[PDB]
Parts: sequence; structure tokens; C-alpha cells
Amino acid sequence: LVHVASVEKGRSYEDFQKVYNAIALKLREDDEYDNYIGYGPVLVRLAWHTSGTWDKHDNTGGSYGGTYRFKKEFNDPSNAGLQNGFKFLEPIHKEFPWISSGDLFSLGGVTAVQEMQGPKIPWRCGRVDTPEDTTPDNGRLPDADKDADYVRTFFQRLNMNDREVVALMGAHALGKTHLKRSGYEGPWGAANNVFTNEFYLNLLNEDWKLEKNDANNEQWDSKSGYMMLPTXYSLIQDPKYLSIVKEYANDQDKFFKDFSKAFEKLLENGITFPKDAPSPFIFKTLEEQGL
Ligand code: HEM
Repeated sequence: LVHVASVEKGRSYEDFQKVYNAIALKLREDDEYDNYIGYGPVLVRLAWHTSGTWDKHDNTGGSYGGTYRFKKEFNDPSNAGLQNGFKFLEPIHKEFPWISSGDLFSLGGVTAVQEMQGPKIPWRCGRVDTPEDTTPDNGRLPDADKDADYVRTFFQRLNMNDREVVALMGAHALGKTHLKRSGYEGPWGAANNVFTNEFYLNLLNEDWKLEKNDANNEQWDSKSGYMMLPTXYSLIQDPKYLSIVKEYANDQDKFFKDFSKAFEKLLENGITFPKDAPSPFIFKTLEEQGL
């Protein structure tokens, strides 16, 4: 199918800035979640998993239809824990019932990145909810126990090249793995709820050991108490990925710019924006608005 963006009737930038603000205010208020990491990371992951089901070959999946609201997708084992992000967004949707589910899930991720001091991420409205039978089957999100060739091939399905992959993976500065959710345990760094290039610095600078965690899975652990998934560590095992890791470890602005482009692309894959659609919105943070 073709999925044509359709602006929620009569809405404009100010309407979406209000939704942004409500997400951002709740992010600030609900500070205790996940041992005081807060909801930013899980909202970024929800935006990525609701977009990352896309298949360029036939335009199935993707952010357009908001299909995570259906049980097949929210019960995907790959999505274990994202219910927390959905629950966070439920009072936002109740207050703003006119936004589509795909617009809300993707906007949650943009708002989280920006409020965590990340780059501005331009965002377009107009995803339209689609019916339950359009929900993609489970198994389209990536495995963590694989190598660089797996990662490279996986992301071709999402039309991402090596630079886009390495940039997107820098979101693992955020949050942590949780053993009961994914079979992996630990944070990738210390600044768990501030968006920086720390993922790359930790890859290069920590001393990593290949260990088994208490779910009997291998992961790479540092004495600082950080971890990398096998797929994260593959970015320094593959020589093409390694060069880009070093680039982003040495240039915060370049990582921000590249992440912003790749994340917007991820959130817009599958969507056709009419020629006379609004331009992408760049929302002000609460801090910029003095809120
Ligand atoms: C090869 C690709 C990737 C794999 C295998 C992978 C795998 C994982 C795994 C296993 C977890 C832990 C879930 C848990 O136990 O809570 C996780 C968390 C996370 N992922 Fe990734 N991921 C990948 C790419 C991405 C990308 C592209 C983004 C977004 C741009 C992303 C954002 C995050 C975030 C923010 C978290 C933390 C969630 C929290 O703290 O609740 N990941 N990922």
C-alpha cells in the first residue's frame, strides 16, 4: 500500500507543541520510574519499535498505522517493557484524543530525545490509524545476540546504510537492558537519561570482557558497571563500523546532526507526504519556552 500523510483536521504546529509540552511535563513529573531514570529512554525505544517493523519491500509495518495498540504487536516478545511507555502516553492521548496513535508514539520519542538534551528532531504529522489486520507479525525487530553482518543486513530492510545504523545505535546511551525483559542486564553508560555520544566513547574507552549474565546469555561487561550487547560490540569488530564509531566519539555535533536525520527518517519510513503537506515541525523544549 501507499500511506499518504493526512493532517489531523484543522491542526497546526501550535496544537502539536501542546502535545509535546504535555509529554515533556509528564517526563519531568514522573521522575521515579525505573530507579529514577525516568520515562525518556523507554519512550525513545517505543518510537523506534513502532517504526522498526517497516519492510521497504512491501511497505508493511512502520509508524504510520499506530498498530502497537493491538495485542499481537504489544505482546511481541521483542516489545517486552514498552507497555510502560504506552501507559505513560495514555493520559496524553486522553487529553488530546485528536492525535493519531502513530503520531503520538513517534512524537513521544522526539520529545524524549529533545528533553534529554539531545538534538532537535524535525517531526511531521499525519500518520493515520489503520485496522487490526494491518498489524505486522512479530519477529521484525532485531536480535541482540548476532554480529556485524547480521546488523548490516537487518537494517537494509529499513533502508539504512552503515552511517545511519551507527548513528541510530547511539541511542543506547539511554536507559538500560533489564534481564526479565530481554535477557540482558545493565546500562551502557552512566548518563542514562541525558542524550550524549557516550555510547561511542564507552565502546572505545572501556575495557570489555565477554561474560554470561544470569539469563545464560553472553554480553560484554566493563568494571565500570556498563554493558554492551553483542550487536553493539559488533560496531567495533567490523572495520567499517569502527571508523564511524570513532568519528562520533570525537564529534558530538556530527553525531547529533546524523542521529537527528536518521531518527526522523526511521519515524517517516513508509509515509508519503503530499507536496503541499506542512513543513516538518521543530518543537521548542520546555526549557526554551521557560516552562
Ligand atoms: C541491532 C539493533 C538493536 C538491537 C539488537 C537492540 C536491542 C535492545 C535491547 C535488547 C534492549 C534492552 C531492552 C530491555 O531489556 O529493557 C534495548 C534497549 C533500548 N534500545 Fe535498542 N536495540 C537496537 C537498536 C536500537 C535503536 C535503533 C534505537 C533507537 C534509535 C534503540 C533504542 C533503545 C533504547 C532507548 C533502549 C533503552 C530502553 C529502556 O531503558 O527501557 N535501540 N535495545
